[PDB]
Amino acid sequence: SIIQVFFIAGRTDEQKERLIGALTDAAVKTIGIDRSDVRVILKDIPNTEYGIAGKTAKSLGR
Amino acid sequence: SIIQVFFIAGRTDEQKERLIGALTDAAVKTIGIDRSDVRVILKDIPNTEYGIAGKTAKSLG
Amino acid sequence: SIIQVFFIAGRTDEQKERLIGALTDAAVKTIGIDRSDVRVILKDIPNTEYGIAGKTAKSLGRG
Amino acid sequence: PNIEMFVVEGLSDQQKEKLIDALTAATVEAIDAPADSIRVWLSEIPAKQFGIAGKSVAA
Amino acid sequence: PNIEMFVVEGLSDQQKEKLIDALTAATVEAIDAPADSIRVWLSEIPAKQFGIAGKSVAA
Amino acid sequence: PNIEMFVVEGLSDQQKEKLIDALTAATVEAIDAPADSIRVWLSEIPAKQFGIAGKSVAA
Repeated sequence: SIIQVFFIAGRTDEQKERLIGALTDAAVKTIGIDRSDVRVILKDIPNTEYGIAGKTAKSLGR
Repeated sequence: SIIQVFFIAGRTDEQKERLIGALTDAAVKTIGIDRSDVRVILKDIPNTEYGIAGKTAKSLG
Repeated sequence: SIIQVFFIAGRTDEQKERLIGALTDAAVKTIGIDRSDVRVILKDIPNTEYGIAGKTAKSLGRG
Repeated sequence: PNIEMFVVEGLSDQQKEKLIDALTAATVEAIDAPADSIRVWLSEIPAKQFGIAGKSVAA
Repeated sequence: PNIEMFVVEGLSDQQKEKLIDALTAATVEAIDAPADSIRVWLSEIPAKQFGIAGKSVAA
Repeated sequence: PNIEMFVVEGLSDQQKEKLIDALTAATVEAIDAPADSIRVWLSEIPAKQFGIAGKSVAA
């Protein structure tokens, strides 16, 4: 019923709404719940605050 | 309006039930958000997976 | 102050004890916070419930 | 007893800090927990990042 | 990217596999994100701990 | 492994870097996870929205 997305910042506003609908429709497709109780929370994390292998996303080209 | 409480395992099922609507009403009051949309997720964490000052909730309490 | 770890199940509780300590130890060494304000939430996720590349962790041979 | 509230953006500074004591007293009250043990932090999600039935709050 | 989906406890391991796939596929094609970069975890909540409008799912 | 740390505002991009590095190293030597397998993100909270005992980090 609640989908939380953690992801690096920089995606278009229209990519963000394309995701919200795409993930809702995954749950409603696969589990068969009603889109009404689906909540999609998108957490933009800045590239200075997201790390992979101990390195900020920024130093990684991200 | 989604609420998620991280709390040590052991609380009674009535206490859990008591916690959901308690948090729900408090949000409806102060923010004016309809009960319709206040979701309350309760997560038990075993004592061996909860940390206070780098110590486990088992060895502390 | 609150650290939350999402990690595949299978580790010993003795290991989760080191993890809680080492993480808190790291967060007071670096940004000068008090130990007593740091909470570590450890959230194990079973093989069947964790996914990479659309495959479950069990099918990748992880837990 | 730690609590995280996901709230769509646009709340007052007065009513956010107001939300914190409310949510804290609710746990003290229900589960008999000491005040100095409950931490409440509000996560402020933009209207284009909060989805309801596949739609954004913006829409 | 990273997805944490909160679900109530009434799903089988096969449904759960089919859901990690579905969610992974949705991110791949709403956003042009590569699949092998998408980590999906299901946080299964007992029905007595999942609240909708002051009421547990169990109620 | 995946790590979310909730931090109050006021931290340097440079202090944020060494924290990611420190949170990562501690996870390597504790659960023997390779460092390139650990994803870290800091989810930063304004002092006015992070509450301790019903009152924000502003007092």
